[PDB]
Amino acid sequence: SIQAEEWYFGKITRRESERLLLNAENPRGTFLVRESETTKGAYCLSVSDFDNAKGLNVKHYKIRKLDSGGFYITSRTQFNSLQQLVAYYSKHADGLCHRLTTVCPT
Ligand SMILES: *C(=O)c1cc(C[C@H](NC(C)=O)C(=O)N[C@H]2CCCCN(Cc3ccc(-c4ccccc4)cc3)C2=O)ccc1OP(=O)(O)O
Repeated sequence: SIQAEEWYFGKITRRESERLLLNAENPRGTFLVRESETTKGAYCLSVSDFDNAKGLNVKHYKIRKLDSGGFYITSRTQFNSLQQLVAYYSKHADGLCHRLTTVCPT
């Protein structure tokens, strides 16, 4: 159950995800998964990042879920569950601004 996941914030807004992620104490990769405001059946993986050009900032990636069961950000790299996807991206940055590190604090 995704709702059982501590990183699953469910129905929170994009502005709220940014308010929570834009905390100076959050290292790069602080993240949360929420429902997308625009795409029904898709979620957003909101991630914090930091660099000297943009300072602390947030990126939002769309996570799709197929009826065929896979979950993915890029269709070329799919997972049997949202949990597996989070685990994979916690170990590989790939196209993300940073690999997922810890759950965002409220
Ligand atoms: C959630 O569904 C959500 C997310 C988005 C996508 C956002 N849009 C906005 C308005 O911020 C977006 O454009 N994000 C960027 C993130 C940075 C990288 C550029 N990009 C395309 C891209 C390229 C490569 C990969 C990738 C990742 C891992 C491995 C391989 C490749 C991912 C993404 C983006 O997509 C829009 C809306 C939205 O719902 P809301 O509730 O409105 O926020």
